[PDB]
Amino acid sequence: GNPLVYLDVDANGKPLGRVVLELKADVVPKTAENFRALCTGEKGFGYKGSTFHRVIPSFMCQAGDFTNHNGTGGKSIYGSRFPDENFTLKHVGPGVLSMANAGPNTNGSQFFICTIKTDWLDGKHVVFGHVIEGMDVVKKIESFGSKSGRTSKKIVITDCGQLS
Ligand SMILES: O=C(CN1C(=O)[C@@H]2[C@H]3CC[C@H](C3)[C@@H]2C1=O)NCc1ccc2c(c1)[C@H]1C[C@@H](N2)[C@H](O)CO1
Repeated sequence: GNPLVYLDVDANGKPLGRVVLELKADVVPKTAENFRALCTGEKGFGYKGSTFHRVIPSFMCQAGDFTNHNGTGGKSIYGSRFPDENFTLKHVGPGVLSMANAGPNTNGSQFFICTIKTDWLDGKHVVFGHVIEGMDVVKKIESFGSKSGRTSKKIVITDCGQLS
């Protein structure tokens, strides 16, 4: 089966709730495994204690830069970057979970959750899962962003892990 993982997210130290994500290991096993392991922290690094550093309302919420905390960093469980696995899954609507990148074959740990259909990203960003529950929490995160992407409170992944 596919992994279920979770992110517990706070704003300025106040809890927003839990986002539960299905990782599509049946379609993108390498990409799913990277995210899963970064949620559990089992490689010695991962998302716990890192931030949503760019949040654009009516677009997406971006996170995963646990090295630089500014959109320049992050790393994968495999190394500093890994190839685009495939583009089979598309950016079909709110709740799509997809890899940030710096061009072709530059996946690390940064990711985004869509708050709209972002189909102009199809074929360019690897989609590897979706929100199962806690879309309301994603909307709370979205409310602390701005058109520039700069957040108005510090949005932190206080805890994360695997449910199954
Ligand atoms: O944030 C972006 C660009 N970017 C956007 O501007 C749009 C926004 C709307 C949907 C998403 C977010 C989309 C997006 O990806 N690039 C930063 C980045 C991402 C991954 C990696 C790196 C840097 C580092 C480390 C590691 N991985 C590799 O070693 C490469 O260098």
